Amino acid sequence: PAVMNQALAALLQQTSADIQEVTGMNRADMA
Amino acid sequence: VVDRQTGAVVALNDLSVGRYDVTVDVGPSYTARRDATVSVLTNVLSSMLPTDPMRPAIQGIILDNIDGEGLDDFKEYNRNQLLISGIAKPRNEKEQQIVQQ
Amino acid sequence: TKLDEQFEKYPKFEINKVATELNRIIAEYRNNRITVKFRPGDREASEELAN
Repeated sequence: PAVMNQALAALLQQTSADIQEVTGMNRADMA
Repeated sequence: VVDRQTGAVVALNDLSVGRYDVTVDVGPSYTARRDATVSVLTNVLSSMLPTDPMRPAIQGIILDNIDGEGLDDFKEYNRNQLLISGIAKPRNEKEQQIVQQ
Repeated sequence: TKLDEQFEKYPKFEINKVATELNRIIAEYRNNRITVKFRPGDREASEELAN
């Protein structure tokens, strides 16, 4: 049966985290 | 005895005066004297009970040294209130003969 | 590289992560701007001069 290589899963997780990370005294904390 | 002054055409250093009676210490650095006065008076305050009698005098003295724009009338009113209470010691120009009278 | 008689280039992805703290510092400054202030002295007319 079909398999999922670990590189693809790692890339999925890393890209998902990086999208949220890059795209963002109380007012100054807001983006 | 209430004034300390030096005078000379070219500064005269009297070798017979001797060592002064001051001690070298360290403290916070202030840009102006008003800052030092306000800081020391505020430190004196906030350790006194709200019912203490001299607290209004401390507050008046503190407010006398506050500087800002558009505070002429308020400062004059506070100074008059302090003068009529025998705390300001009129500086012998017009209020020693008008406000005190 | 040549890569079988061509010039395909290496993929060069960019994920900028060093600008967040710089933006935070810039926003911190722009939230509380500072200017020049003149303090009075111990004179009868220094207050009006400073004003």
